[PDB]
Amino acid sequence: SNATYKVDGKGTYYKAESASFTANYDIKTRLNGPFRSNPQSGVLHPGQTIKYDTVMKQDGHVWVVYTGYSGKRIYLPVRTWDKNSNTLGPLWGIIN
Ligand SMILES: O=C(O)c1ccccc1O
Ligand SMILES: O=C(O)c1ccccc1O
Ligand SMILES: O=C(O)c1ccccc1O
Repeated sequence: SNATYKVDGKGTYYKAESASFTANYDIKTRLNGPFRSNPQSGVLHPGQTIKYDTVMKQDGHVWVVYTGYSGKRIYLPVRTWDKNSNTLGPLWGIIN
């Protein structure tokens, strides 16, 4: 599975890909990596748009990654992902 991704030492699938994501929900964002157990960076509120540069699959979700003003990397989950089937849930916002 995930032939177009590489894999890191934590088993996270990742790939460089750039677009914009506009949230349709309040979505909690994370520091350090694509795990809901990680520290919370904050939240995207509906209608807020970020420009991402990396896509990851980990911890039951597809995530997109961007850089905050300070240079901290911020991990935003955008839909569910089942590792054993590669099935994806509906997107939590709009990609354009
Ligand atoms: O689904 C994709 O994104 C894809 C990309 C490259 C080659 C085969 C693929 O299915
Ligand atoms: O931001 C949320 O409430 C959330 C909900 C489901 C899964 C991951 C999440 O960050
Ligand atoms: O499945 C993907 O390749 C993908 C990439 C970016 C955002 C959401 C996604 O499902």
